[PDB]
Amino acid sequence: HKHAIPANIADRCLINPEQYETKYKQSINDPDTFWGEQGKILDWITPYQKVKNTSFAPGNVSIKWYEDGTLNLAANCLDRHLQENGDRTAIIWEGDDTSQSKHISYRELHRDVCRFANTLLDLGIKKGDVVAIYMPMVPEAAVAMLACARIGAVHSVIFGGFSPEAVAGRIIDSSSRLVITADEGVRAGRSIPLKKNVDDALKNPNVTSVEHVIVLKRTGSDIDWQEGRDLWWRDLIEKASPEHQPEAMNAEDPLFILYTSGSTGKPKGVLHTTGGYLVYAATTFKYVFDYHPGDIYWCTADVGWVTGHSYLLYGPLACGATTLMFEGVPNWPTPARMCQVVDKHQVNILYTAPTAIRALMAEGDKAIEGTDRSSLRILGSAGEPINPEAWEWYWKKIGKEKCPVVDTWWQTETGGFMITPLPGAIELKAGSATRPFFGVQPALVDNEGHPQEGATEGNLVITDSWPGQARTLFGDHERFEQTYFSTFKNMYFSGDGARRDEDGYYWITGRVDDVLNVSGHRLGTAEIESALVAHPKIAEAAVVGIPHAIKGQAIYAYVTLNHGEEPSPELYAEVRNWVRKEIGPLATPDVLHWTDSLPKTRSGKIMRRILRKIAAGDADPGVVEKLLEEKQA
Ligand SMILES: CC(C)(COP(=O)(O)OP(=O)(O)OC[C@H]1O[C@@H](n2cnc3c(N)ncnc32)[C@H](O)[C@@H]1OP(=O)(O)O)[C@@H](O)C(=O)NCCC(=O)NCCS
Ligand SMILES: CCCOP(=O)(O)OC[C@H]1O[C@@H](n2cnc3c(N)ncnc32)[C@H](O)[C@@H]1O
Repeated sequence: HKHAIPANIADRCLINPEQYETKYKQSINDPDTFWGEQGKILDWITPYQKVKNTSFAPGNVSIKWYEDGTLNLAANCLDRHLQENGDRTAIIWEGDDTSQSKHISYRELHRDVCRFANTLLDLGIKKGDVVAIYMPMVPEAAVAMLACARIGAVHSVIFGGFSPEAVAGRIIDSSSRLVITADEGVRAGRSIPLKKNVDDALKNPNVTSVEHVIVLKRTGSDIDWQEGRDLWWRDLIEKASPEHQPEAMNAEDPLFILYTSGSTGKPKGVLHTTGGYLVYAATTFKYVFDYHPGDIYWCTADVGWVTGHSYLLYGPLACGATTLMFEGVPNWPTPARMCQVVDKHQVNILYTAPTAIRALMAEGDKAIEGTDRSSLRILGSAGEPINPEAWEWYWKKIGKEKCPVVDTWWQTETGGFMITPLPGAIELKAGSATRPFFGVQPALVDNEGHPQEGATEGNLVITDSWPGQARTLFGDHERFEQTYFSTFKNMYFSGDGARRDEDGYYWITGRVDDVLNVSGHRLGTAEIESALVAHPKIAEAAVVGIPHAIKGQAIYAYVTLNHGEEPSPELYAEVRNWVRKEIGPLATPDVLHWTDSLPKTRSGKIMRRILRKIAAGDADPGVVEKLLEEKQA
C-alpha cells in the first residue's frame, strides 16, 4: 500500500514529483550549481564563491561548504524578517499548564536576542567561547541559543534530564566559560531541579572553566546562591542595551557542539559550523514540511536534542515561520493534551516522535477525545523506527486521513533530514523514510564494504557530503575520522542498518552498532557499562536493549558484583540510582540481572549477541545455561 498525494497538497506544494526527480539528479550530478543556487535561501554578508569542498579520504576527512562566504545565523533567523514580518509570531510558547501561553513576535524575539547578546558580551563572552545551556522548554532557551550564535559564541546545549555528573563531563570537555540555566523546569506538573544540578556539577574539582552561572527564575524555588558567580537573568537583560549589530561569521565558523552518545566511549561533542548547516536546516524544513507563510508549525522535540536545534528553532526561524515551543508532555494532564494544543493554536504542521505516538495510541481514542484536529495539513515523525501500525494510527487519528506523514531519517551528525518523503512529491509507505533528500547519496554495503544493488539490505552509508554534515567532534578530529569514516573507506557510516525495497524506498531497521534507542533517546551501551562499573560494589556489567512496546527499547543490565557483596532490595535500588546519578533517569536500567556468568571470548571480550538474545527471550560455554535459568527467575 502506497498513499497517494492528496489534491489539497498537490495544489499548494513547493515541489511536485517531477521537480523532486530533476532537482535530485542535479544535486547529485552537479552539487556546485545546485547548492550554489539553493544557498541563496539565506542572506549572506559576503557571497560564497566556492560551494562544495569535501573529502571522505581515510584518516584525512575534510568537509567545507560555502567556505569563503560570510553570514550571521541570528540575522537570518530574526533581523531579515523584521521589515515584512516583525509583527508575525516567531514563537508560540505553550506552558505545561494550559492557562499559560505566550505569543512572541519576530520584533520581540529580536529585541531580546540583542539585549542578551550584549549581556553576553558585557560578561566577557567572545566569539568562539563555549557557552553551556542547561534549560527547560521556555522561550529564554531560544533567546540564549540565538544570542550565542549572534556573537559567534559556540553554544553547547545540555538536555535538562542529564545528571550533575553528565553536566560536569560536558562542561569539562568543552571548557564552557558560562552556564545558562533556570532554578527549576516544569514538566507534567512537576518541578525539576536544574540550578541545583549545576551547583553539584561545579563542585567537581575538574571543572575549571566556568566563571558565571546565569539563572532564570522559572519557579521561584529556594536555591543556593553564590554571590558573584550566580546572576539572575532578569537583572542582566534589563540592564542591557537592545541595540546590537550582528557581525559576519565565516561559513566554517563553529556554531554549536552537541554531545552525542557513541558505540564506544563517552558522549562526544558533535560540531556544526554555520553556513552549510543553516542552508541545510532551512532547505529541509521548507520542502519536507511544505512550509507556506502563515503556517503554524509544531515540533515537540526538546531544545536539548538536535531535532530541537534544527527543526524547533533554526530551520523554522530561518524561514520566517511561526514555531511552537511546548513546555510539557503530550499526554499531561490527559492523553488528549497534544491534540488540545493543536486546536488551541491551530497547528498546521505537527512534527513528533514514535514513542509519543505509541504512548498516545496506548490510550486509544482518549488521545483525540473532545478535539477537532482540522487545522492540520502535515504530520511528521523522527528519531526512531515507526511500525506500520503506529504510522497508520497516527495518519488516521491525528491527521484524520488527510495529512501526509513525513518520516524523516537523520542523525545529530547529519545536521538535517537525510532520507525523507516530500509531501507533494513522494507517495508514502507506512514505516518507510522513502527516498534520499537533495544532495544525499545513500548506499547499502555488506560488512566488507561491498555495495548491494536492487532490493536488498545492509549497512547504511552516505557516499558523498551534503551541506549540513557535522564537521568534526570537538577536540578530537581523529576520533571523528575513525568513528564515521574508517569502517567503509571513503564513506560516511551512519551506524544504522536499512533495507531498500523494489521501489528504491529505504526502510531503516535501527542501529547495527552498540547504540541504544530508549524512548527516542540515543544512548551508548558502553557509557552505561562504564557508569555501572564505577560503582564501588560492581566489578563488571554488560548492557543490552530489549524490545519494549512504548519505549522501542528498554535497558537490560547484566551486573557482576565484587566478591563479598550480595543482591538485596537495597542494592537493587542503589545501583539503579547510581546510573541515574552518573548519566540521568533516561539511562537507568529497567532490569538488573545479577550474574557471575558474563559470556566472554578467550581474549576476555564480552560477547553481547547472546546476552541480547537471552534478555529478549529469543571461554566458558557453561555460562549460557546459568544465564538461561537466571533470566527465567
Ligand atoms: C514524552 C514521552 C514521549 C515519553 O516520556 P519519556 O521521554 O520517556 O520520559 P518520562 O516522562 O517517562 O520520564 C522518565 C524520567 O526522565 C525524566 N525526564 C524526562 N524528560 C526530562 C526533562 N526534559 N528534564 C528533566 N528530566 C526529564 C523524568 O522526570 C523521569 O525521571 P524520574 O522518574 O526519575 O523522576 C511521552 O510518552 C510522555 O508524555 N510520557 C509520559 C510519562 C511516562 O510515564 N512515560 C514513560 C512511557 S509511558
Ligand atoms: C531525529 C534525529 C535524532 O538524531 P540522533 O543522533 O539522536 O539519533 C540518530 C539515530 O536515530 C535513529 N533514527 C532517527 N530517525 C529515524 C527514523 N526516521 N527512522 C528510523 N530510525 C531513526 C537512527 O538509529 C539514527 O542513527
